[PDB]
This record gives sequence, C-alpha cells and structure tokens, in this order.
Amino acid sequence: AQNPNCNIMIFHPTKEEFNDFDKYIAYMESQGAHRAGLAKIIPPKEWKARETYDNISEILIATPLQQVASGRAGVFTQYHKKKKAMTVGEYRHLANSKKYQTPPHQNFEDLERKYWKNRIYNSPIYGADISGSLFDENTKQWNLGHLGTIQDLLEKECGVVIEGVNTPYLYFGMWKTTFAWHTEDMDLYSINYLHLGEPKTWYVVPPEHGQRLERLARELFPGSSRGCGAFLRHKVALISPTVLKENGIPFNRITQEAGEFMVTFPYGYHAGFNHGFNCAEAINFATPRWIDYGKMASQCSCGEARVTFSMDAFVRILQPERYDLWKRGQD
Ligand SMILES: O=C(O)CNC(=O)C(=O)O
Ligand SMILES: [Mg+2]
Ligand code: NI
Ligand SMILES: [Zn+2]
Repeated sequence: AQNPNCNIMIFHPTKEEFNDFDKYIAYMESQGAHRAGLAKIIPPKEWKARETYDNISEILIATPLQQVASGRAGVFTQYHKKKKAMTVGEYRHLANSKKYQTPPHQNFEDLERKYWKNRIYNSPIYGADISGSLFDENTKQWNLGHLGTIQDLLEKECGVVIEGVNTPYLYFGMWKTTFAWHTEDMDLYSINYLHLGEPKTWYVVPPEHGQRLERLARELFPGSSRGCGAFLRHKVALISPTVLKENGIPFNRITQEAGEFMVTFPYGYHAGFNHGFNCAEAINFATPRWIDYGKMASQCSCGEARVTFSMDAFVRILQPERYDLWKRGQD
C-alpha cells in the first residue's frame, strides 16, 4: 500500500497534468495521498487564478463572525457572534489594526506556539461562507467555480437525478481566525485555494483513524457529546496538537501559502488557523470513491449543525433510513 505512514503529500503537477481535474485527483490517490486526509497541490508556474486582486475591496461580508472561545488553552469550544456588515476593505484594515494584527514572530513554529498559547484570550473576526468566486472566468484549469457538481457525480454513479447546486465560498481570515475539527458535510472532499495574503495552518487526522479523534472528543467535550452523537458536525471544538500527542492521536500538520491548493479527502478530520489577513476560496466535490463514505457519514439530528439545501437529497438518496430523523433536525 502507498503512503502507509499517512504523511501529507505535496504535488507539483505540470501544466499538462493540470488539465484534467478528476484524473489528477485519481492520480494523487494512486500514490496514497488520501491516507493522510489532506494533500497540497502546487500549481504549475504557468498558471494564474486571476490577473490581479486589485479590485476586491468592495466585496461585502454581510455577516462577519467574531469567534469567542471557552475552555482551556488546548481544549476549547468557540461560538460565533454576529457582527455588522463590512466590506473587504474595512475588514482588511481591521485585520491589520493593532488589536488584531499578527504579532512579531521568528517563524511558523513560533507563530504556532503563540496561537495555541494565546488563542483563547482573544476573539478574532472571520468573514466566512460568503457565496462567490475570485477565479477569472477565463481560468480554465482548477477553477473552483467550474468543477463537475456533486449532483452530476451522484447521477453518473447511481442513476438518479436530484435537485440542488454546489457553488464556491470565499473565506476572509485574520490572525487567530480558526476552523474547528470537522469532516465535510456527508464526508465529501473539499478543495481550498488560498488566493492572497498570509498563510493558513492545517491539522489533519488520517481517515483510517478518524474514530480515535471522535472518541477523544467525546472524552474532552462530555456535555456536547451527550447532546449530539455527531457534535463535531457543529464545528465548534478545538484540540491542540499537544493534547492530540498526549492522547496518542495520529495526525499531521502543514502550512498552506498563497497560490497553493489544499484537498481534504473523505472523512479526513481537519482544523486550523489563519496567520493574518487572507482570502481563501473553497468548495466541496465528489468522486466515485466518495459514494461509500457518503453512505456511512454520521449526521447531526440535534438541530445545531443546520446545513445547505443541497444536502437533503444526499441524505434522502444515500441514507434513506436516517432521512426522517435528520430532516426533523433541519425542521
Ligand atoms: O479555510 C477555512 O477556514 C476552512 N476550510 C476548510 O475546512 C476546507 O476547505 O475544507
Ligand atoms: Mg471589489
Ligand atoms: Ni473543511
Ligand atoms: Zn448535533
């Protein structure tokens, strides 16, 4: 078996290899990339997402979210407090203010230490889940707005026609903005492009050991776990690398920089944080190999997780037994 230690693999496709998205994802999996739960893809030097970012200030972040932490430094939950709308221009100025700017640091390792030591004592503001794309319509390769849809994949594999669409989202980050431990909805894949700005650090647990993470999480968040069998679906729990090592949870870390793609694989739990002002674009996708994961994916039916319109049909087709109970949590 390829990649038996489940290391995060980094790929450098040629412009010729960057032409066919599906084929390249299959190639990465033939090399064992999926075993890590996350891969990095460096685009060919010839490729560009768009010509410039000079005109992005006017995007509206309708609902900025302040991420407020409770708990201890290495084991905490965060909730999202809604703030008033601001433009990307205003957000970028806020990110760079003294209150919110990245602190002086020697290197990524020093910044990681400061994140985990001080994250809980501050509340950064995240512009998350904004529908839209920054890929130029004439960018033809790995354009996250022009991938084959999940609904077409499900139709090709299973012969059923369903409603729904699947479009990209933009994320505007600042120092300490955090993504909690999670898999994708229905354990889909994700692809994330860091368009501009400061890096994003990622932690990931190999899919083959996801249940060990979930067991630790049940122990670390005992109330949350009582309230919902799939409470990691709430996307609120953080667990530091130090705590993961103490508990023998296998994981890996890697830092994404601007111009780089990350791909998360089905049932790869991931979490991370942003180093400073940045903008990422992401979307979920499927391949034939996802279908079995989608069929076995855990679901939140407590009401907290509350997901897109498109997810209904995935549950309806792939998890018909779970559909009634799950939809009762959506209504
Ligand atoms: O960029 C972020 O904040 C979160 N991204 C992801 O969880 C992803 O692309 O799968
Ligand atoms: Mg603009
Ligand atoms: Ni994700
Ligand atoms: Zn729940």
